[PDB]
Amino acid sequence: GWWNASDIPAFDKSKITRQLPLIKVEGNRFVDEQGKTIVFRGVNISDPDKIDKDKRFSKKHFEVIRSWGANVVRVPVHPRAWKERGVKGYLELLDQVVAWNNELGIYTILDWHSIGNLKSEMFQNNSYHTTKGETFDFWRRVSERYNGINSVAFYEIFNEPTVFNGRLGIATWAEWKAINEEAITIIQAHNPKAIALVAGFNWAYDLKEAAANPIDRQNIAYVSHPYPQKVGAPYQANWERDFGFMADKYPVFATEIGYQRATDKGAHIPVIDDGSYGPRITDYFNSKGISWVAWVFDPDWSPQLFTDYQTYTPTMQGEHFRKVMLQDNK
Repeated sequence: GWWNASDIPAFDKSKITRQLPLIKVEGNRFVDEQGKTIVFRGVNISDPDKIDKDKRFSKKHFEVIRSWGANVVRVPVHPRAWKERGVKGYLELLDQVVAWNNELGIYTILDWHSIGNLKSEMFQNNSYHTTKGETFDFWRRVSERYNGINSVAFYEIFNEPTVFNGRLGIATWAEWKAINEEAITIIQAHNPKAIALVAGFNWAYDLKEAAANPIDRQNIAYVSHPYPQKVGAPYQANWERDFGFMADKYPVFATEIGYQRATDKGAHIPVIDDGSYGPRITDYFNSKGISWVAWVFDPDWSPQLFTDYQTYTPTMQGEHFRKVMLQDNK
């Protein structure tokens, strides 16, 4: 696969005609280069490999995102699509997403979208399977190719670390910290402005162990994926204990949030909720200045933000997150 690729052309610079403001981390916030705080609220697209097989891979899908008010889009690269298109075929799609977002004024998070315990090579299922060699190779190639484009601002090293109570083996936070430090050294040696987003365990929900022993690099932020059934009621005090307290010292990006009713298409734990989670969590994130990205701007993967590609009509969570982005993004 990745170890057999070559003759990969460089990013075509004529696809881009403007530079967005450079974002950096200062203490617990993201800031632009006048020092103004920016909070990002946007959406995950489905994998570009899926949008292309649906024949919807065109700038007009991303213009609909811009009309919902998003100021960031997260792109979940699944290791299985990266192997099946191959490095050169997948970078053809990824370079077009980066150029479309850039021309629309929207920042990109590149997400290596695997779930499980990368150190022992045990994953939630065979679709997320990858290795440390392939993961570091992916980060080396994208940090080198998008270096210099300020709109590719965030590199989310590995979507959802989890050992599932031991079913996926053993990984301490100390060992996971050393792997993310090495991934961050690779990215910052190619792209000195990159901000890396690092996650903890329990499917990227917990930041308590990270706070006790933080990553030893600069320009980084921490992730949480506080879906509605990760914890029960008093929700805000449980969220604050598990990850929101970290937002007093480092920026926290909740790179997946989302919810739908028990009877909705593909509904599964932990995304099931009656509807009060949406206002409760975006108010909680406004109280703490936490950035977030809703999952997922697709009509098939669950929970859906819209019902079909003919109309892009928002679902129940889609209507709430779109209203909050149009109102609160600055």
